[PDB]
Amino acid sequence: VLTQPPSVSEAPRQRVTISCSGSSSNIGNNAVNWYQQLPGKAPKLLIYYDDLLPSGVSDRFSGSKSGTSASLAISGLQSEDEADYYCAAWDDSLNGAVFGGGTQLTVLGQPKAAPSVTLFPPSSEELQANKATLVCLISDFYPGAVTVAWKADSSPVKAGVETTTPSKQSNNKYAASSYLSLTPEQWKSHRSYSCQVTHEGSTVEKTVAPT
Amino acid sequence: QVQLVQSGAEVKKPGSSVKVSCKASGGSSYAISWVRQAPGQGLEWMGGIIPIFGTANYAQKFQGRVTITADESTSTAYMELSSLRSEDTAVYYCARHGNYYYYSGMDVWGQGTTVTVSSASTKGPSVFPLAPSSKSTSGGTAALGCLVKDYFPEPVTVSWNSGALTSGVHTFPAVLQSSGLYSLSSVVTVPSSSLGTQTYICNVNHKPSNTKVDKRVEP
Repeated sequence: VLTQPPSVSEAPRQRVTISCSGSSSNIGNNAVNWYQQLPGKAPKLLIYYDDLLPSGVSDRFSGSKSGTSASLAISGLQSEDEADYYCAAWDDSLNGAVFGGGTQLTVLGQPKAAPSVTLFPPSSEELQANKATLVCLISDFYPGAVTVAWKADSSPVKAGVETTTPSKQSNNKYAASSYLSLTPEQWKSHRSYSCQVTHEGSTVEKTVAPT
Repeated sequence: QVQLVQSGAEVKKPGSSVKVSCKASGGSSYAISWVRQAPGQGLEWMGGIIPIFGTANYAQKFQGRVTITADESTSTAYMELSSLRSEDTAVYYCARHGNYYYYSGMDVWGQGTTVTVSSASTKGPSVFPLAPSSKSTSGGTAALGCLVKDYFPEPVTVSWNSGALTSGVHTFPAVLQSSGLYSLSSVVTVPSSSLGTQTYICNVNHKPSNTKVDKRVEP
């Protein structure tokens, strides 16, 4: 019901504004609450009744409300602040609580990093079990978005592909995996298969071939 | 001071029902809400209960399949969701408001309860070696791994040489196949010179099926 920017970029110790746009029946006549969510943990109250600060929340956070929209402000932006941010308010027409879709605060900026790609062919153990899986492992890339395409020969294939979403690593770069499922006979019938990983308009391709 | 502790993760078949508990560890004029979060998604309000008014409120999306109750003897709130569908896969949170209104901020949060809805059945993984060769070797270091295939449900954990080998290890998050089963891989980069002198085994633990596999990974 409520709309926020899906993502927000700024540099350290700068100031960021996250907008929350609603309608008369929610933000217009009801208090706005802000929640911060760190990766893998529960939301935490950041701002309540438009602009009040919970105990233990830094002064760098502030909220304001005008009409049917509200805004969260963070100044002195720090690395700790990278998190999801949700606005929320009661809605008298839905008779319930509504959240915004959330805003990812990418605090700038890590060096760009090209993906490292390792492609494994099917194991003999698996072929002997009458299956074949190509495994393409993609690590250490930033920012966290890649696309993966597979080629049987120099011909595209899209049947049998399963690719994960990217996920953040220990070192703050990202990883993904993609799998190509084949029959032991598709594997032997072609002379090679390729995993091609595109990251920020540039592509790295690895190739494997039956023994 | 007050903590809210929720019951543990659940795995459910479509059409069944789940009941999640939320016990107030101490600290009651407060409204309680239930809020869920589908994987990689945002927050969604399911409803709430206000125990000292004995009144509940359900979002109308869920009305007819949700029940929220509170048991004063144990100050435990409960959320029961029936006719589950795969889109009800989410983390479910309990949270206490700052007063007796749902308008107030939610200042105390449980730890969340993962609920997974799927038609798949518990199955241990098939583990295959990803052997090192010249094609996974660069600059005198070799990449070798384990493929952990077709298991359900999460989680699987992977170690190498029973924990003695940690650096160079990258265990990737699982892919969810259209079959409903998961697969993941784990890889380790090691000196190529060590292949003749050190043995490499991945230790896969799949506790939901009471299964552990130690797979030797050889050239």
